[PDB]
Amino acid sequence: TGPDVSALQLLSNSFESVFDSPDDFYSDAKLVLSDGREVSFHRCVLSARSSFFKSALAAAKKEKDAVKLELKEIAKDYEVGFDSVVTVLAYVYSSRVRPPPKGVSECADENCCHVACRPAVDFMLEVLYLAFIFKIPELITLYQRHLLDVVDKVVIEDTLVILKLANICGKACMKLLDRCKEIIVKSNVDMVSLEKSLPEELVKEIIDRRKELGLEVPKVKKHVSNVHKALDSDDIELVKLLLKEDHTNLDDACALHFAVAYCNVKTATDLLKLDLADVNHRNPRGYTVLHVAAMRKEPQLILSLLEKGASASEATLEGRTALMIAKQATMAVECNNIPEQCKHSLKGRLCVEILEQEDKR
Amino acid sequence: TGPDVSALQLLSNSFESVFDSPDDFYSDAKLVLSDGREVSFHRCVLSARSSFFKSALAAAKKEKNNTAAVKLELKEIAKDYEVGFDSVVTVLAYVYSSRVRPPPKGVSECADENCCHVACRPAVDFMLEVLYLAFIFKIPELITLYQRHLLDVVDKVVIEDTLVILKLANICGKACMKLLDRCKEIIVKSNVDMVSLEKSLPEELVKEIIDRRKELGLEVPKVKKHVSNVHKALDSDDIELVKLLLKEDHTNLDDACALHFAVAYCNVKTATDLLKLDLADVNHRNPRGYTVLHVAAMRKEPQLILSLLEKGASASEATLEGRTALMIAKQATMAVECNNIPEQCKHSLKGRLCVEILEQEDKRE
Ligand SMILES: [Cl-]
Ligand SMILES: [Cl-]
Ligand SMILES: [Cl-]
Ligand SMILES: [Cl-]
Ligand SMILES: [Cl-]
Ligand SMILES: [Zn+2]
Ligand SMILES: [Zn+2]
Repeated sequence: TGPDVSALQLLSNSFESVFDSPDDFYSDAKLVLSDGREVSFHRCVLSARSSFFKSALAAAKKEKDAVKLELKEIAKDYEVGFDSVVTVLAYVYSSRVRPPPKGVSECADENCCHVACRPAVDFMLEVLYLAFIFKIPELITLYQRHLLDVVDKVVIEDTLVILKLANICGKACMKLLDRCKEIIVKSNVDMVSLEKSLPEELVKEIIDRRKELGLEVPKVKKHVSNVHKALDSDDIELVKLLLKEDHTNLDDACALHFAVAYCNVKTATDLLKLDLADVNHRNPRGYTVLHVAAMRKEPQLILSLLEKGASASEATLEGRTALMIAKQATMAVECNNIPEQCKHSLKGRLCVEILEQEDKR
Repeated sequence: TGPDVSALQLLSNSFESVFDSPDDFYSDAKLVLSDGREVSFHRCVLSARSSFFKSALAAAKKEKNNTAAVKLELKEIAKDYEVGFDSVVTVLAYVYSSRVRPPPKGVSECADENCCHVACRPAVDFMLEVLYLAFIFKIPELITLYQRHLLDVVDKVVIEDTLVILKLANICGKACMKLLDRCKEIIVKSNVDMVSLEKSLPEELVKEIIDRRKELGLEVPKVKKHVSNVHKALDSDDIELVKLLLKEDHTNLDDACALHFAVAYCNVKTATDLLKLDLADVNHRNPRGYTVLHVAAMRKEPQLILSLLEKGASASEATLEGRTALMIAKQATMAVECNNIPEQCKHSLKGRLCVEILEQEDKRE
């Protein structure tokens, strides 16, 4: 006849119990991440559920090598976390989508619903990349559906990273890739943002589609490009010599935004120590220098900007202030009950505390 | 809100493909049967699904390391009921994919083309083997499933097979209370001889059945003393003692069903000699309602059938349920034993021989 659900759920529960304690059920392989942590797993289960692991295990058994697999070697184009791998392996074992622990897929804004904020998008990106590398089509489709449902609410700067990973996944994520391309074309993303966030192929494709649809594709000023290249090389004296000609201004070139977004901390610091640019100036996307400083999560940049008269009460076109951006850019792990817990870099927490201080000031 | 059926079905399909090709997915253990065949299985799957396998593998890993070096002897951990290979395959398929797999036709099927193979002996034997495997492996879902399978059928099974079903139900402990109680009720309701109970069931089971038969008002006749002497002389294979007991004129082989006893439970040569004495009616019917030819067909020994026919055995007689000796020999033998493929794991061919002898005798009406 058809399917018997009771036996299927019993099988799923037994295999999930196997995954929960793999050492009590004769685990014979280990998957080591790029950080240093490792997860124990069994060769048969993952050789059956995924073709990638079957091929990798058949290749590893040919050298007569307890088998360890470096995740940083097989999947090389995206640094995946630990909880994403745990979720993917839980689905591999029990056919059940295990939810992530609180904090990983959640930001530091208690007002944020954690649906479209950056930590959740990053977790979904990691899980989708893992499902693509492991060649699990159901997980691929499910998480592509998730990102397609949420992408209309995520900010454009994160949609750029979503488009990047969608192109990384090739033809397996056609829907998400085309949707992100359409969203980026319809929006007013700077050419510098596209150049520094996307490979040359994507930039050329988006520019061709923008010029084909008759959209606004303005060229870059040559002298402004010279100032940008001078800033990218950390040559402040070159910026001084370029400004001596008075052909360009740091406000019309958004040199502060560029230095805060992409350049080094010391380069932006030395550029600010000259005082030849409006600190509260905006950009074609509507962000001020403090907003980009919040997006970068560098405490010294925010501090030096506040010591220069940066107004922190100004909002973006979407209604987000610098504190909101800083909270929604950091995950909740870095701001909760003060345990050790990997720690990562407490730079985002420092930025959040700086901006919360400036709030009540 | 609800279980995901597609993901669970894909999981079951993947693990069924694992079971169908264990060596392709790094099998690390081998279950060897009593005959000598091997089934390659993985330790993790059976340690998860079966608590028995987990407890056994935790102790087996104490001693033991090269290439697929873990072996489990089924003849030792079972050691209470000889289990075939197809039933083990079915149980392992349910362990891996959580779905029941029907055995190849012939294991649970008899050689009678008119039989529906619902209650014949091969089907009952396969059900009992799978039930015993589920009991030993500690799987309650399979236990209940096959208990219900046997319970729905037991009312249409011949009582002599109900004896074996009750034996297994007693073996399987309290995990088959319904089956055991129903089988005990069926046995005490019928008029099964005390000798058959003694030779087919343990002492405590026979004592319980006799106690309930006595307390329920049903008659339990006293075992005739001299008949017991004849039965004991036949069981020890002393035809001279049987001759001495018959020389006292106090006994009669027909009144004791000595031919039935010798054909059912004694050796071939003892029954042959007792038949050569020519001191008993060959077509005599026992209290159960069977003739000596029916008992010979149940025993599946061709020499006894030939010696019976050469002595005057009528093959056209039927039992209480309407079965002739040919139909009994058909429904008692597996269908694979009479197939057009003798190299399919050779088995005793005495059943096919008896069936064909009775078919040839039936052709000369
Ligand atoms: Cl809250
Ligand atoms: Cl809000
Ligand atoms: Cl929200
Ligand atoms: Cl962001
Ligand atoms: Cl059997
Ligand atoms: Zn959030
Ligand atoms: Zn049958």
